[PDB]
Amino acid sequence: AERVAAFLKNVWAKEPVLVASFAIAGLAVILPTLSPYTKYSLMINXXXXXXXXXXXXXXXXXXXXXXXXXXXXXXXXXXX
Amino acid sequence: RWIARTFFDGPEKNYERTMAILQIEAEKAELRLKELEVRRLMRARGDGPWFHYPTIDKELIDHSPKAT
Repeated sequence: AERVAAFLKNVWAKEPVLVASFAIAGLAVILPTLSPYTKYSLMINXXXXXXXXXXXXXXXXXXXXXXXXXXXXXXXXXXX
Repeated sequence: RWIARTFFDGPEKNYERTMAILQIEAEKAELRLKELEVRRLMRARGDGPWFHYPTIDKELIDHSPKAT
């Protein structure tokens, strides 16, 4: 190594707080794209209804039923 | 007669010609007067696609909100 081994141990000796400024902020950018866990957070965020629900008048339609518990609609059940 | 050849156009030219220049001139004058007549109407009333001011929007939102 020409600068990988040379210009790393010098940074630990001369101001090692600057190592933390690039590494922790670096992991803040790279890790969100790599991890297959960000998909779950988007699912519940859209599922949480802040506004009141709206009923649509159905004329021959699928995947829609009554307000009572039935196998219809989205209704996220990701890890209970 | 020698001056008439290779130095003169002739009486046939500029009689058949010039009238051709007048024919383009008549088209150039009448349409410019029509352009002054069209712009006098199109600016006063918004009827045609000339001097038309831009509108706000064609389509913005139509979806169901949480309104009262």
